[PDB]
Amino acid sequence: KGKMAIVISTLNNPWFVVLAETAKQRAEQLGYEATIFDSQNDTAKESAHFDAIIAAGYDAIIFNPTDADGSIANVKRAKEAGIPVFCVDRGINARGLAVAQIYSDTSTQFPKLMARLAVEWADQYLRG
Amino acid sequence: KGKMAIVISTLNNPWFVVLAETAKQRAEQLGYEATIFDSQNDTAKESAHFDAIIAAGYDAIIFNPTDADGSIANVKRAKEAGIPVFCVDRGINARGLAVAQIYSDTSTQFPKLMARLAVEWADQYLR
Repeated sequence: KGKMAIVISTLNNPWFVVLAETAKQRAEQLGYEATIFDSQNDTAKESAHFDAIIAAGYDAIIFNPTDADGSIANVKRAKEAGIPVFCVDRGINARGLAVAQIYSDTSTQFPKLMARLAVEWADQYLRG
Repeated sequence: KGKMAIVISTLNNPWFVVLAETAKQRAEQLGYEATIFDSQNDTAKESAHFDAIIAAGYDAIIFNPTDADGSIANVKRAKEAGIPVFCVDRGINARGLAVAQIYSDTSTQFPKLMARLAVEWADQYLR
């Protein structure tokens, strides 16, 4: 129980709509309240969103960043407020391979959690 | 059911031993057969592991890479063979902070599964 903030870089691109909407739905299925914050590819809007999320005292943040400067600053602010952040994105490697990524500074000491998540992801993929 | 390959960069460090053991246990709990391949910090052995995994027809790969550049080529070969890869690792970011990473060649077009996993990570962290 608690509330999770879903911060998405945009909602005019389908990949991000699916990401934001599915994350909200899964949080609600697990017993959380969840709200989507749309940064609209704007640094100031993303920063304003973190202002409200920190003020509201959300329990966790699912964060799709708009860049690699103001966004890491916003993550730092959430950490100082004691709010864990789990970042989600997709990118293209130097050789062209596209990869979808989840990362977080919270769980580096928890190999059991990371192993279970990776296997559960593979399981959901294979069974569908 | 199915069969997953667990490719670990080394079995000479506790974090990686626990990672590999837990991945094998979780795969079995979820109804899969699982096999561990120890790369022993050797890109040649990692590549040879992917050689045998592709030939054996594994259904999924849980991948802890030895290197950043050379190991991405193994993710390509698996994708070329139609085997989905789910990578788990830890790195040091540009600000010098340790970061835990889970990533895949899947969910780059329809990220429903990755979205759910990110929320489950947060939930398990909170509980």
